[PDB]
Amino acid sequence: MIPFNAPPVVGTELDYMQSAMNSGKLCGDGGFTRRCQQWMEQRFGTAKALLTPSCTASLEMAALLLDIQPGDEVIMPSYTFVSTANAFVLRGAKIVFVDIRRDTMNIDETLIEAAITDKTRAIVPVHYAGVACEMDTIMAIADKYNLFVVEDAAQGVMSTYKGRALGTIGHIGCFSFHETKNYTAGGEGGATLINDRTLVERAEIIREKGTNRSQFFRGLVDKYTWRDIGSSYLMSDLQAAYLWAQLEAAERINQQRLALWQNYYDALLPLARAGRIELPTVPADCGQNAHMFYIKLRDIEDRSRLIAWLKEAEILAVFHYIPLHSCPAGEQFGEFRGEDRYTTQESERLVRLPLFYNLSVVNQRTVINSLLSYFS
Ligand SMILES: [Cl-]
Ligand SMILES: [Cl-]
Ligand SMILES: [Cl-]
Repeated sequence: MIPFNAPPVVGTELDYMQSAMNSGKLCGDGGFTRRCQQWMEQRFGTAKALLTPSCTASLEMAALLLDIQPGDEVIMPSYTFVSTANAFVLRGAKIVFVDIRRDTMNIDETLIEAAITDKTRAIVPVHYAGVACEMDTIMAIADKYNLFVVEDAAQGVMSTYKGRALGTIGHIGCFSFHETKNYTAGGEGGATLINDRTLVERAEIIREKGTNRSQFFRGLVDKYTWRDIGSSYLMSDLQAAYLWAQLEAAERINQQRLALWQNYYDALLPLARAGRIELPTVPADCGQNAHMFYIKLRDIEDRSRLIAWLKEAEILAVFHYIPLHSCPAGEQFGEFRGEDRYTTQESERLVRLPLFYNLSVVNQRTVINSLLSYFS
């Protein structure tokens, strides 16, 4: 049985976790947390990297960091994971959905400005499949209207846009280390990346349960106190040690996934040039991370038939997002501005193929040959 995903395994995780257990300090903000956060700061360039329990928690932390208030409007795609919306609705935001581009399934940057109102406070681009949104256009829009930009870079660890690491471009960026993403912190995890230097101090306060604890450890105050509403956005140092093993192998993993990605593209390009399917687009300025390999079929019937075909060959391929805006909570918490030209239509024909670090070359060729048989 060929699964859709298997978590990355590097072969050093156990050793690093054992080392963490030898230190006797497994709670958050430990030695391996510092190592991972320093690595992201050094290699990606953010002002502060902060490990969290999940990308969901990182997104919630960003909404709280931005002091989102009831009635504030947050612009985001409808074609994204539910947590992108929840994080802001939890702070009372109304969600303003904007259609996606057909070529990359990312929010259409040429549609964001038309959705801005005097209540708009932030824009949340989602880098679908590790392919960056058109960030220069989005930052220019946000600066013209004095909006925060929050990157949902859950799928974009090691991705770049014009040489810049995804997650370091907006004011705040969020990573996911769930076992289905490129790197995993032992099953679950996330990171908030603070790129606006004026937000670092507040980020440290809300992450530390609303206290100026980090400021006390720095020696700037005699004692710390409860000074704001906060939460606990901490990863265990056990999970940070698992993550470190993976981050130490960051390029190894990235290069393996990219090579696998390119075998899919080579094999399926003829079916695309014949117009039977559509393959992913990777715009010139975008350095992808092979988070997924998706294809688009004619419609949901074509998609369903291919998935059930692959299932009968014991290959697990899956579709992705259902548009948030036409879900019951989406109609309650948000509105879709402008026409839904591509969000529903394109979501209904997209299928994702098995892709993961340890996917064998033999299993991959089995997937390819089953696909070719279906279209033959
Ligand atoms: Cl601003
Ligand atoms: Cl097509
Ligand atoms: Cl085969």
